[PDB]
Amino acid sequence: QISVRGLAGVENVTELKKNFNRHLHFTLVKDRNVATPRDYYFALAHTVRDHLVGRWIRTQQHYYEKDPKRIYYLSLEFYMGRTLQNTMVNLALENACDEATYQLGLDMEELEEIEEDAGLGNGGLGRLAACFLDSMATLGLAAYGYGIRYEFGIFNQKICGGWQMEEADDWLRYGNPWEKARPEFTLPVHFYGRVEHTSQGAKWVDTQVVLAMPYDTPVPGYRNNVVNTMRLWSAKAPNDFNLGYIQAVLDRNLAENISRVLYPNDNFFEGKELRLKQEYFVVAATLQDIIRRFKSSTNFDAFPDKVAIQLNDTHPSLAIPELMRVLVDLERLDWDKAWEVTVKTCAYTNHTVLPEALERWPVHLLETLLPRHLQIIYEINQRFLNRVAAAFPGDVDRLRRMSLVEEGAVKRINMAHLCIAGSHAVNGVARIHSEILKKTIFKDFYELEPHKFQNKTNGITPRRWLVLCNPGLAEIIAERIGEEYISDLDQLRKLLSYVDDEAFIRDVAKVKQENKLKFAAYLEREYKVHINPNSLFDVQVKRIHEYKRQLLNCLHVITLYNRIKKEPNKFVVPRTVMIGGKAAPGYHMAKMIIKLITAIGDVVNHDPVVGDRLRVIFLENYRVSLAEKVIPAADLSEQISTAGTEASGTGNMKFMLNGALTIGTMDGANVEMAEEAGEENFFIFGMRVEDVDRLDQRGYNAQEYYDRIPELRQIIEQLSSGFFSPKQPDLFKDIVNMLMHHDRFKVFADYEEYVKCQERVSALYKNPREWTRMVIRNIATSGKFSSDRTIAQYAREIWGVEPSRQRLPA
Amino acid sequence: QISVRGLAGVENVTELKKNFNRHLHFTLVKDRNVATPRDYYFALAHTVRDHLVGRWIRTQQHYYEKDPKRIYYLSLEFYMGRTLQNTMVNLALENACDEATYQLGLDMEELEEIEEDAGLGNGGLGRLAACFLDSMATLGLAAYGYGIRYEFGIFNQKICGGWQMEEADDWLRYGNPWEKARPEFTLPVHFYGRVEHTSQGAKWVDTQVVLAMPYDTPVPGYRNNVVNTMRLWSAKAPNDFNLGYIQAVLDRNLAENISRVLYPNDNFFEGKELRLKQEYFVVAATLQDIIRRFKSSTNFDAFPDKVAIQLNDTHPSLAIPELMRVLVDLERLDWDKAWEVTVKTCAYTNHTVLPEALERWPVHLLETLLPRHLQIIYEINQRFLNRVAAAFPGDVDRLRRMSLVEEGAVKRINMAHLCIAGSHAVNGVARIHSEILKKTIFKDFYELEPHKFQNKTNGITPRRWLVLCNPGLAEIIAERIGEEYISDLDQLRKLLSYVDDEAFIRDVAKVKQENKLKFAAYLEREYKVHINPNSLFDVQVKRIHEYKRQLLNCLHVITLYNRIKKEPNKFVVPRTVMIGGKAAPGYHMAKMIIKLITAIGDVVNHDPVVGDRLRVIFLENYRVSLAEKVIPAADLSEQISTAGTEASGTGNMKFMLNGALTIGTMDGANVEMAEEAGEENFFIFGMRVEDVDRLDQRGYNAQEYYDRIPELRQIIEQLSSGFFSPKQPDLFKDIVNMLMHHDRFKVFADYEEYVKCQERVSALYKNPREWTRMVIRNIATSGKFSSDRTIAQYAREIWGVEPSRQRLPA
Ligand SMILES: OC[C@H]1O[C@@H](NC(=S)N/N=C/c2ccc(Cl)cc2)[C@H](O)[C@@H](O)[C@@H]1O
Ligand SMILES: OC[C@H]1O[C@@H](NC(=S)N/N=C/c2ccc(Cl)cc2)[C@H](O)[C@@H](O)[C@@H]1O
Ligand SMILES: OC[C@H]1O[C@@H](NC(=S)N/N=C/c2ccc(Cl)cc2)[C@H](O)[C@@H](O)[C@@H]1O
Ligand SMILES: OC[C@H]1O[C@@H](NC(=S)N/N=C/c2ccc(Cl)cc2)[C@H](O)[C@@H](O)[C@@H]1O
Repeated sequence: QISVRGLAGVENVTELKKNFNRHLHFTLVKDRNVATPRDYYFALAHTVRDHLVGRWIRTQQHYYEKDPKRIYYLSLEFYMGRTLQNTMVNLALENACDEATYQLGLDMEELEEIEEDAGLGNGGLGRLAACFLDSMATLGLAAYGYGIRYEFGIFNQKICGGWQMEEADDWLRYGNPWEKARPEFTLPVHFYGRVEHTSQGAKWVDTQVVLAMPYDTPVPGYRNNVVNTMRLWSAKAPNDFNLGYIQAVLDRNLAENISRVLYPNDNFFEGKELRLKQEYFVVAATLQDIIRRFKSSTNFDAFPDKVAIQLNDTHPSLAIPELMRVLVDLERLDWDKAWEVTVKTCAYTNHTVLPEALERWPVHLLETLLPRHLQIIYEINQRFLNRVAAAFPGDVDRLRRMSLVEEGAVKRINMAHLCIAGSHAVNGVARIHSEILKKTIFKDFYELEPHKFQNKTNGITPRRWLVLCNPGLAEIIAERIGEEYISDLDQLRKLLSYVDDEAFIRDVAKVKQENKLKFAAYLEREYKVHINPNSLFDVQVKRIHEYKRQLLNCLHVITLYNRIKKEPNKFVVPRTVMIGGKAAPGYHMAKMIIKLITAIGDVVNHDPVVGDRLRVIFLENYRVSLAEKVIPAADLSEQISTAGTEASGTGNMKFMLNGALTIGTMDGANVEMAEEAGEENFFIFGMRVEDVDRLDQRGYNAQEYYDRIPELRQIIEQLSSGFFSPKQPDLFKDIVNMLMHHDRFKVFADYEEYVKCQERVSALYKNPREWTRMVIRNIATSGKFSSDRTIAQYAREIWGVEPSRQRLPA
Repeated sequence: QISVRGLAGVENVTELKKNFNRHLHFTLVKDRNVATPRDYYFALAHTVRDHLVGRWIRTQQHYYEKDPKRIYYLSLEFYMGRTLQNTMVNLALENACDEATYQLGLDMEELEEIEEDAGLGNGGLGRLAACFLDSMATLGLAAYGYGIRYEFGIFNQKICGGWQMEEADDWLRYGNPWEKARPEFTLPVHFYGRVEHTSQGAKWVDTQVVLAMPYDTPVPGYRNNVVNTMRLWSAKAPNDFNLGYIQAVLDRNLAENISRVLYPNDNFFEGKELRLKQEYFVVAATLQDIIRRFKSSTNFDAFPDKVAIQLNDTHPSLAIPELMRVLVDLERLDWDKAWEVTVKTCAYTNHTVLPEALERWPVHLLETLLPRHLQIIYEINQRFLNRVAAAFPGDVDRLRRMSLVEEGAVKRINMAHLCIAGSHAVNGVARIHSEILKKTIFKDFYELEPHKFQNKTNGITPRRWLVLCNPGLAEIIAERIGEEYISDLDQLRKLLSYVDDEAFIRDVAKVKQENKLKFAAYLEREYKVHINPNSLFDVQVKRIHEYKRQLLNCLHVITLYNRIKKEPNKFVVPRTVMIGGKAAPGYHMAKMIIKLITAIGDVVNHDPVVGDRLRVIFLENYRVSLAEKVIPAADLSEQISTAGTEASGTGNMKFMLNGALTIGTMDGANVEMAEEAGEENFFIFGMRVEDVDRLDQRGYNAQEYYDRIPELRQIIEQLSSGFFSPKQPDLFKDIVNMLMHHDRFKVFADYEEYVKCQERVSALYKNPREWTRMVIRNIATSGKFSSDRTIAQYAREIWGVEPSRQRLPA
């Protein structure tokens, strides 16, 4: 149908059809008489995956032959989503498969909905890893993603009586066609035990052993015939484990629990032993794999020339002492040489400045679980602090501030300090975030080693986040400027010369309308909820956190409702306000926020005076597959975190690429987005980081705002009195109390400017032509936020490798 | 190479080769450069399994169209062994695959050794189910095997310091190419809860739900294009199970533990809750499947016309009250009609008379786990006992003897009594066993309902147990009488006319010699143990039990050793005595017996005076795959259970078919074997059942034998004094004490006759021509012991269906 989806040749369509029938028969053991839609999906998945194998084998053979420097991206999260469409897009098979299935009497889009998301992540950090893998393959880098194959990913969110309920994400139930188990590359991982000191160095003994079994998943580059590997480890008990008899076999579950479930607590670091085990498990297994591949090329001087390890946050920080352990204890290198190798090999990416999210592991945990690693960490600390003492003589408080060991009630290890000490590069994920790192939380480290600190502004892959999810927009762009922009997003700048083009303006607006209609239909079919597709689609989708200020959005919604109720016969621009996202199961306040949103909806959506002028919908089970649907349908992107709290954001970039305007604070990547598009083409409001700091010095008093803003007072009165919860009058007392007395994120302080700015949004939306022209200016300047740019910067500035857009032979 | 292994056509060999390469590439994601022998096995397995799919789909479609009476064989055990060679044999693909792999530069026999046994059984009962499935497919019956997919089968046995060690049989580690998961046919199974009585009958409520997910495995008939299904259930937690958050997900293991491991305790009934859960799980899931298939044909009068359920022992006895529950509570049939249907549907096979093996479930267990079933069982009992009271008025002790409920310290349900009451047919597994059932343990039931009691003498499949494991013997037989005997084993009688044939005598003896050399080589390669291939191969392989009297064999071995030591320069027929088998992990005495055997070996095998005249080897990890190796190599089969204790035996039949002579008691099927071959061609010894009974009435005094047999006294003195355990003098005190004071199985009573009979064996072996002639007479009369005969008898006499040797179209 559309050009960017590839050719549907006679030979290819015929071959796809026969291989589809072959798989249905030989692979699924079905015939068309009893086959379900799910059987058809799997037949298609097997048909498509066949096209990956040759490229996958020869890419990996190519790396073995050419022996380039290898990039190892270590993460506890890879938020991949669905794989079928992405594979088709990257192999130019989409139209061919669409045709082939059509001729078989099947709707491919229907088959695509059957695939489970690989939800092996929580939000931004996990999704970033996924975009990064796509870009590394597209840029021809010898890159490997290493993580854990969780049996259960991020929970499925159900909403019951307005409350979030969690259920297990049993994503492997029907089997995963995109993985290949590699039980032959199974590796032992050690836990517990004790350290023996001998004549010939330290020895870690009496350990318990858990096996790490790898599963390989392909990562196809965009039409370059490159297929990289994401290798995920699964925990397996050894066969003599616990070996009355029956119990010993049943107890195998204990060892295998390591890879059972993804921790969903993105709000609050929990020092849970199982989480620590997960972190070491991925690190220990991965490093053996790295070293094996390096030896299959004695001399570890060349190790940093052939290996880069990127630590995605501090979660895999144990790579640093583990590498030291292997180099010193097993390979018998001297400390100083091992340390030089380690530092040159490792680099660390920070993803937050919120103190409660920082990993600070109790010493007693590390003492029991990883006794040798604790000793190594102590030695790292001593030698590091001796360097600090020499650079800043007599500065005793600096020494305690910079220590990897935190003294207190329980002694803790600061994993962020460990990462900085043992990495040659430390980066933040947006310019303002990287600056905040140097100025505040890691200031001491920056002063000691300024050369270590870099910025790498986040990006998103334009394959998933434009071509895949918004083919209509991709096509109207390709009609004017060609297809090259898909792997060179800066080319979107050429669209600036079409800002006055009447045909293009009409097409951009039409694509959005089509997307909105498609999404309005989805909501009715799958959730039986009805919306007005002519209203402004006002969306805030992201994990529920106080810092992200879904509550500020709630306050605006209630403001609009109250203004309508006051002047019912006055015209207002119709809005559909959509808020979605999961709360960490133990995050009470975030769970209360979800309940608030639904409670507002219950009042607003059933008020006859309101009509279809205002609708508030909670988007259930927000996940990658839902993002791919809602983002193309959005008109307004809510990016309203308190300045200095959102390290980057990536959702923001997805909305910008897909033709929504942004209302946001000058926080994270919003700053750079406004800079690229021009501040005139952005709806900026609220305190800057400097204003937040000023307010903190003075002391934040929420009562002041309550006293001076009558509309805000009304809302707080309504919440308190039980207007939004008639049968449980005091339901939202926790929310009110927090807002009034202990709001870390200054919701009230940005309220007036927010509401004012929202009025300017409604004003522009009344003028469809000018709304769309500003949209074109956003899309046209979204190029910088391609993860291809981000990865090219990591490659050149951190990893010391050059990207390549060159095809491998097919 | 050999004719019975099929044609190796040019077209087939070429096609097998290309499909092998296709699977290696697309399925295994490897190329020849990095492929391991295991990769090659899997490529071959996938290549062969492709040939099953068409036949499998059309067999099952055929049953749906023709709607024959369906046979459901319910067992907690299916001891399948390896599947690759069996599939090739039944599809006539063996020579073609041999050629195809040869041309690829691979040894197929080497690839075959890589396959794990499906060890989903303990011994005879489990293996019988497997032979039965093969015969039902070969005889064209619409048959389904239903059981549990254990994650861990029978433990792998390691011998360490002479002691049995158990390790987990992780048979699914590399994946199972012979199964197809069917998550679409997943069914709920209920546990716990309580019974509510309403106006409209009883209701079972507040249950916990465990999901049953089926996995289908093909059962190919012998060259008839029939492929039946063995459906095995796996336990899955529902997604809202236990749904702080992390624990709830981890607790899913509790529900899924149901299908985790096979109970190995074949010696002693353990009333463990997990085992009860397993038994109900298979029954509940299976019956829903049966009823679904029956409805997809309101009127349950026709149920017994379209359904037969065979209960393999009492393990699935809960099928009786479960069927009643469904018919009465869910379908709303009256009790009397439901009961008529149930009785006509169910049949029960008994496999033992040993009281400690009989399932007697504590009422308190059933009360908690299955409250509705207990109520149904009580009602069954009341109505049954009313029938007994009417037939035998005033006989009050009969009433308590026949009750399904046993009174005592803890009230128990006798599952065997439940099975007899609710089945239209009850059978033993050999003529003497079935007679013992009518005369002793079920005498009361026989008097009430004599028509219910039948015999179905056990059999073995001549496909696995001749063609597959002994191709050399199969071929020399086919050379004279054709190939028809393979599915009509009675044709082996034609070999009687070759008993004086000099060419045939020479060939039979040559095949045995070749088998012995092959096995002597296997022992050196895989276990580094050396044997004399010219010695008599004296083998006893079977689970270790006191009733099977491995101890009596031990006494003979020591007798031979002592006789050699007394007269060293006297000629004795050389023997390699091989004993193998697993002991249930909690069976102390059986574990002591294994240690005794190894301890004897340690003394005998290192005595220079003995030389190579006597060797004692413990065969480690006896299992189906090992049986296939050792049985063709055997000269003498030890079948020496105390008369009246071995219900049938099937190992005995395997040895008879493969050219070994039998030394045995008149127990189980040995009686019928001797009857078929002629007592002159069998080495029969020891007490008959009647002699055992006489001895019991008098009182068994082992001291009498010790006092009157000097050679026996010497052995007991040696055991006591520490001759076989120099550093632990009292090691075997338990064994001696048992033999002397509490031997239920009268080892001493058969000692003299046993030793005497063994002398006659050695005498015959000195005359190779006469040894072989007697062998021919055994093989020639082994026809009755084909499971084809057994299954045809079940079909006609119990199930009411006619077998068919007719091909389905290819
Ligand atoms: O889904 C059922 C099972 O499939 C298996 N896959 C096998 S046998 N081949 N895959 C080949 C392959 C080819 C191409 C690609 Cl792009 C990925 C895998 C998986 O190893 C196993 O984990 C899974 O449960
Ligand atoms: O850089 C990518 C994105 O990273 C995010 N960080 C996230 S998702 N941390 N999760 C941490 C976490 C901690 C513990 C657990 Cl158990 C789970 C998740 C930033 O908030 C966002 O601004 C940025 O764009
Ligand atoms: O081995 C990896 C996985 O394979 C899967 N098999 C699939 S996708 N097709 N099988 C088709 C098939 C065809 C013929 C026959 Cl005779 C048996 C199965 C199994 O369902 C799964 O349990 C297992 O782990
Ligand atoms: O008829 C086939 C064979 O059946 C055998 N019975 C067996 S293996 N019972 N296992 C029982 C059992 C009980 C509990 C558990 Cl957890 C495991 C096994 C007979 O002993 C044998 O004579 C006969 O030939």
